[PDB]
Amino acid sequence: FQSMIRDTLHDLHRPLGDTGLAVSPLGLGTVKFGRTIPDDREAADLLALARDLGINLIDTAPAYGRSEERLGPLLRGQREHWVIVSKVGEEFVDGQSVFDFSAAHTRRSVERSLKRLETDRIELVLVHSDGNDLDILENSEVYPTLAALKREGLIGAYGLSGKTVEGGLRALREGDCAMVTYNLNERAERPVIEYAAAHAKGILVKKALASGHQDPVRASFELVFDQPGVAAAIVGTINPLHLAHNVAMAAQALK
Amino acid sequence: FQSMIRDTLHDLHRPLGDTGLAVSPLGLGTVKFGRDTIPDDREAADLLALARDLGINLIDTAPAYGRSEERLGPLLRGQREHWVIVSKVGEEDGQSVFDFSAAHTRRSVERSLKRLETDRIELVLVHSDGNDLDILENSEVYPTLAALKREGLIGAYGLSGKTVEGGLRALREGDCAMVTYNLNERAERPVIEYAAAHAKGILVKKALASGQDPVRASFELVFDQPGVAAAIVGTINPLHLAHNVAMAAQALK
Repeated sequence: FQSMIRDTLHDLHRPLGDTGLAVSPLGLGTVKFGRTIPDDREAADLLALARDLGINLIDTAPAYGRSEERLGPLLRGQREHWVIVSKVGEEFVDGQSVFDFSAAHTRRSVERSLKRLETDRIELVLVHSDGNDLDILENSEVYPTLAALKREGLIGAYGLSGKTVEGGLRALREGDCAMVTYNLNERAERPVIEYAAAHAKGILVKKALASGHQDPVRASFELVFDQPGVAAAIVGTINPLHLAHNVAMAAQALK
Repeated sequence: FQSMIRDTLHDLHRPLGDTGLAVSPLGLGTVKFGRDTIPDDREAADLLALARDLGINLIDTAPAYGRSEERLGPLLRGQREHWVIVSKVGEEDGQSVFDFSAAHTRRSVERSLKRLETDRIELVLVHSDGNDLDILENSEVYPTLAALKREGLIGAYGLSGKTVEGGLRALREGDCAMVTYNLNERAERPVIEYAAAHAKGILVKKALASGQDPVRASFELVFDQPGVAAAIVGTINPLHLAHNVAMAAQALK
């Protein structure tokens, strides 16, 4: 019948730095769950297929519309399978993104994220930067507040979803992990990956698949997984066929 | 969740010139079924079953593709009526051998019908060594195929050529030309243009061979020519087949 899903990631799980979390080399991104948007049916099916494809990493944020809110119900009965990544600091209110890196808001957001996800703890929470990484990590209350929340047991680990190489490097000094951009067009954040590789620190790659130039997805994954520092790449696709394909190419790139 | 076969070709069938045959814009190629790694009888039946549910009804084979022909007979039992079958005459231990005699033409087609367990083949193309024009002019093959068409053993005939001059001749008396057309090789464009002007069949071979998806770019080029009825794809990986079909649907919007 239909075993088009021959190639999976079950035997390619890798540790995410020194956090003690093991993750599939691909993670499911759920921006498009909240932003055309999947039907609750389509979303449950995408999770179900991701699971059977060997994925156990899922990425979300307060800023991704209702992604968080929707995931709680959708993950009922299976939460234990998933390493959840979420974020603090970006909010998307009327028209536009809004940023707040106060301790009050950090604590309020993570409480709300736990509530929305119907769970007592989130594996990884990343600072959701406006671009000004270094200033946020130095002169705001967010990073020490995340540190407290880690001690309190509400989060498993913390880090930065940055845009700058200097920010990514600071995040790794005290924090556990950096989510960095790395693709065929944009390789400026390579040093952050190299540093992480040297000091047992977590790297998640975002935007692995964008381009301007023999499958493009395979070429992208070859570039990304040539860096030893990378634990997983987050992919944004909601098309189940493209997801199965993405997974196939990732398995081929890792041989 | 197994409706990842969301994009199909069911509503994109097109006529193959004036033959009265309607064909999916992609045809399945079965060289790897008999190998000029080879699919298990299981893997082969699954590829056909998936092709069908993807909206494909066109299949391409040849005596020269090892045992492709011989295997297809059994594999198509119970579904032959679904398929428009294309086969070939003229090409045959280590190497090629070519014979365009009437005796061999007639002997090959009889054997193809026997192997495929069927009383007729929709399209039989001359399998050229490259010397298209000389074969079409100074050999017995094309008039023999014409006779076999009258006799009802084949539905249509044509050339799987390599030269623009040969493709043009094939279309003067015959029904259809299978031509190479891809991002690197566009010399046979005139044959496609001529066919477009005179209600004649064009099948494209080697659509996917190259040097923002590459498959989509290839299909965009190919289906921008109004003359083209179908492109034959060589893949045996079911996921690549589903993907190929998706890209073809997108290229045809």
